[PDB]
Amino acid sequence: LANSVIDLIGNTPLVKINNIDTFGNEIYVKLEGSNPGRSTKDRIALKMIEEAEKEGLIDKDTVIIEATSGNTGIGLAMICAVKNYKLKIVMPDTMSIERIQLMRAYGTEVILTDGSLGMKACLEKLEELKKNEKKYFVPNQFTNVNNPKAHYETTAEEILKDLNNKVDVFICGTGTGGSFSGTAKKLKEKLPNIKTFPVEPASSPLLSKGYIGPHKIQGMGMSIGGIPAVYDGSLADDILVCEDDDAFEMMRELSFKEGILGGISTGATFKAALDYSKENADKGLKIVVLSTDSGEKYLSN
Amino acid sequence: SLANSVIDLIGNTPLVKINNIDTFGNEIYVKLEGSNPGRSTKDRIALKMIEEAEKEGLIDKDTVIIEATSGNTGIGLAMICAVKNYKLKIVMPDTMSIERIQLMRAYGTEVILTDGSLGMKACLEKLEELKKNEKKYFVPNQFTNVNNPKAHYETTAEEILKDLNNKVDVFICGTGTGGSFSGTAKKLKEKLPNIKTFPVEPASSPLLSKGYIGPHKIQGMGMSIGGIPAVYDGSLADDILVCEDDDAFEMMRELSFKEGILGGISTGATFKAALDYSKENADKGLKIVVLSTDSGEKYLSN
Ligand SMILES: Cc1ncc(COP(=O)(O)O)c(CN[C@@H](CSC[C@H](N)C(=O)O)C(=O)O)c1O
Ligand SMILES: *N[C@@H](CSC[C@H](N)C(=O)O)C(=O)O
Ligand SMILES: [Ca+2]
Ligand SMILES: [Ca+2]
Ligand SMILES: [Ca+2]
Ligand SMILES: [Ca+2]
Ligand SMILES: [Ca+2]
Ligand SMILES: [Ca+2]
Ligand SMILES: [Ca+2]
Ligand SMILES: [Ca+2]
Ligand SMILES: [Ca+2]
Ligand SMILES: [Ca+2]
Ligand SMILES: [Ca+2]
Ligand SMILES: [Ca+2]
Repeated sequence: LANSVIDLIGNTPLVKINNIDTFGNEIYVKLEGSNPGRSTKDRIALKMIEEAEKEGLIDKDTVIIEATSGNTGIGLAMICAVKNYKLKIVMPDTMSIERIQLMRAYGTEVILTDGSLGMKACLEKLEELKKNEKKYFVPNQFTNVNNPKAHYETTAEEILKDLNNKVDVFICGTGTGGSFSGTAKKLKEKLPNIKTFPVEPASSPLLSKGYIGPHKIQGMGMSIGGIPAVYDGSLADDILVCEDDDAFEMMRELSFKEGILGGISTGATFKAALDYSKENADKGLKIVVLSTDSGEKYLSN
Repeated sequence: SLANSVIDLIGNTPLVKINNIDTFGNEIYVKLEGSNPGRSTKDRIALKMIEEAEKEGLIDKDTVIIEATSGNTGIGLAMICAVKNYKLKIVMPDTMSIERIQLMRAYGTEVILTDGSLGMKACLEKLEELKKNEKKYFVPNQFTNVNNPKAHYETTAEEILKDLNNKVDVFICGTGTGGSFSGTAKKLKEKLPNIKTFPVEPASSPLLSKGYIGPHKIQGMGMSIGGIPAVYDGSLADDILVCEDDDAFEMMRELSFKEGILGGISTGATFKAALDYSKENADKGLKIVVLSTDSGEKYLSN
């Protein structure tokens, strides 16, 4: 028995790739779309809220407010439904309408900004929204240690346990950098020889080239006006990238060939991993790819 | 949770207690079949129908799988056929949530549509035409295949028994084929002879309770093949429960608002029928299990 959907967060499956040629290495996909809120962000939503509760920062009528590209808003929305907290989310208009559908299904209010101004514009609008709230809590996934700490405590430990401490490579898409950084931190503490790589959009190559641009790999990319504090670049063994169309194409390869329905970033992260496997062919590596969310919310895309 | 393929994620779904919505002094647990990798309970029947036909020698590498579905059986078949590399053709009514066609095509399915006004009967009739154009095929036929109710008899029911440590007073399940109701209820009544088991049908298509059909919006539920499906076993029904379209939508919304459970329209219908039952039997401490057939994401566009 689960006492609520909160008890279903985490413990997500790790699935082997069987039909796609992975070049003499084994690739496993950790399916964070299996979380009740359908993304890895259920983990950080829960930890940011639960630690804030313990620190006395959240009363029953505290309005939670967060800037998000969608999934952190959804995770927060589901958790706030269970906890009976009021949530307001600021997000860009460029993101999939299904993200909005999902947040509103849980009773969350959504405020929209111009997506051509990036997540920076979301954060600016959030400052305006604070002025009208008597009592609020901003989790701030861009700075909150409990974003990467969630992954350090659960996501990484699950990877280690399911693969019996035999993991050679971990590859993960980045937006805040929290899932990459928290998970890689724990993996590296337990497995000193593991290689860990972040992925970013080829069209928004901030970490690899020093500049941003518009891209279509929803959830990935860094658009707050700098590298987020929760991204730990020292963990990156190299920066991997993926083009927009290649990410969409790989999303369909995974669903057609493996029955894995992941999001656009899953396509991006998996393409990057498969390219890595190919460059490192026939080594017998155990490679883990984080799939951040499920593909159902991208059918309109 | 290391899996060899997504097929290994089918089943072992969670039972969640209802905490925030008033349940009138009985305990209601929802079995979340939306946790399946294909997002519905139909993954269980897709797997068993395919695996049994494989063992029978009815599916070779080049056998085309052909099925009539309202969506979820097609999605479950599509996901499994993607892993197994079988060619799948699905016939569905054009009146269902348009996420269904997209989901199915994402897995490689060929989707053929029939006039929704004609119901599933039109889908089944269209299969006759598809069969003439194929050298090798297998039709799972969820409406007649005993491996539909047997999948639930074998897995769904056992998980309910295990998770509640054989303490189950009432089981309430929505119907379309009637397979999830009938297979689960059969097992439960074998192990617990005092358990009450109830199917739910749409109030505006009350075939079982009033002997006629009509239009309804509770996608996946209702019986529109031109009679009661062979896999429905009405001898298991302690009563027939119903739900109106508006109440099903209202309760779908209340579940997501108050419990963070995003179930489909039929989950709203089944849960509403369960709440009505629990109110009629208020404060008896009954342990009531409601099967949530699918998750709600595919309905949120309308
Ligand atoms: C979302 C949803 N809820 C309930 C059901 C009913 O489950 P059982 O079939 O009774 O185990 C379904 C099943 N959907 C089937 C079609 S059932 C027949 C049609 N409703 C009809 O004759 O009109 C499917 O996915 O094909 C379901 O999907
Ligand atoms: N996936 C996150 C957002 S990460 C940062 C964003 N991609 C950016 O452009 O800065 C979420 O909010 O769900
Ligand atoms: Ca306080
Ligand atoms: Ca609310
Ligand atoms: Ca160490
Ligand atoms: Ca190193
Ligand atoms: Ca390209
Ligand atoms: Ca199994
Ligand atoms: Ca009471
Ligand atoms: Ca045999
Ligand atoms: Ca195929
Ligand atoms: Ca095909
Ligand atoms: Ca009514
Ligand atoms: Ca809608």
